[PDB]
Amino acid sequence: LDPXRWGK
Amino acid sequence: QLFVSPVVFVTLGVISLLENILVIVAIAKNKNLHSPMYFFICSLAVADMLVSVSLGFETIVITLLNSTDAQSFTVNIDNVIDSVICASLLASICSLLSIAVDRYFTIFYALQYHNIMTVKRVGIIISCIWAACTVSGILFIIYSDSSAVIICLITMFFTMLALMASLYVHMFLMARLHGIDCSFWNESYLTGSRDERKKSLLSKFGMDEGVTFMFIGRFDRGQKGVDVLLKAIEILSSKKEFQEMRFIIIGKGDPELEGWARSLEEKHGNVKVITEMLSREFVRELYGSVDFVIIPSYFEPFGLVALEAMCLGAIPIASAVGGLRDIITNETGILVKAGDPGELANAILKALELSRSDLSKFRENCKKRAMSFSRQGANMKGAITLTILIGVFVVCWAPFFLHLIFYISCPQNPYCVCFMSHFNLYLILIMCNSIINPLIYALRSQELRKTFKEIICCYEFLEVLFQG
Ligand SMILES: [Ca+2]
Repeated sequence: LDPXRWGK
Repeated sequence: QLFVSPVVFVTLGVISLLENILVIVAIAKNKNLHSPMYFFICSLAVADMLVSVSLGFETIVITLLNSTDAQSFTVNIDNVIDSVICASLLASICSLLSIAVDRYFTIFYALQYHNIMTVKRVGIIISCIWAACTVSGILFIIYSDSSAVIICLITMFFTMLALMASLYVHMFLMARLHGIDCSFWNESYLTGSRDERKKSLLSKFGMDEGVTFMFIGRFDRGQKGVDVLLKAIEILSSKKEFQEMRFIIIGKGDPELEGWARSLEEKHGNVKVITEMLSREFVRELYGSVDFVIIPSYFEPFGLVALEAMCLGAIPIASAVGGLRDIITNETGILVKAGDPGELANAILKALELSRSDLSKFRENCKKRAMSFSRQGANMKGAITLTILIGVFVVCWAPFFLHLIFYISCPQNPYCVCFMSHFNLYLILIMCNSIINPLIYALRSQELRKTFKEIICCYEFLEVLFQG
């Protein structure tokens, strides 16, 4: 569960 | 990872919330905005708020499980939020491209495009766009780990970039190569009636009164097409209808081509040749005196040469090539195959028979058609509005999409990660797209600004009866 997607 | 306060996400999501409902309420409540373009703007406003609301909802959610502390509920609510964002982003692009398709057809085929795009038709297209976007958005988030999905999203950004680059060189760089100058090409610079100027013009060259066809350009072989017109005159010269025609050929260039032209000037009598380049003011008077202008170009990217003639009632006889094909319609001129002297000469015969009626309505169609291509007209201003909207979209999403490129091309590179570590900055920039866009509609639409003022007065009354 991250803000937006592909942030990691 | 650069940290941004979750209040910033919730705040901007609220500002984007109230802004975009105002946009949707205004277009819905104003019958003066019930056009296909504003309907596509309405769908862009919906995709705008759904992105900002989901991002603000996501930060509110994430903060909640930072206090409770199931893993299956996270993945479910994450895939749902991200799918709404992905679907709205795809709809954000489809709506922008739909405005572009709207602008292209409202400029070149205005009367036609208005007939197919009924109030029904916009409904099915907008619904079909959101149906395919919601389906693709769910499929994209499911395979958010596939290199095909990330490349697909990247490719759609590069197309919007290439489209913004195309519109910028057209409406700004070359705004001046195809733009009609209405301050100069005006009927108000003429005096008297048309036959008054035409009779005075034909008398200046010592010629009898007849249907006047005029050519102006360069004397070359395989470009402007003066060789086609000279062959067309030779064809018509043997016919009995040639005596009712008058030809004014103006141009300098190929010395053997003007020697051709000057030879027919000496052979007939109803042909006048001017081998010098006349001033643009004389060309303006000739456009308001002659009956038809012949533009037999082999290659004509811009129909500006036609627009200037149709401004002064001159009916163009041009080749269906490049800009002439897009400018001239059946109601505003005659088109012919390029390089065909026989097909050309038949158009002068058609224009001769056409001149036996009252051409005043024909000339008014030409003036009205060329008028709609002015930079100050509602058509050009819409394309400038579309260019502003796409430029805002490209600038706001560019950092996120460069981050996506780095994600698959250099995720281990020690300064792709430096750019990738500022992901939160690119997120709030995405939400700024849904905040700037309503401001863009306001300063670009005079009618939408009026409905906005009617709501702040009703909102000033939405508190009087509320508290009393
Ligand atoms: Ca997420």
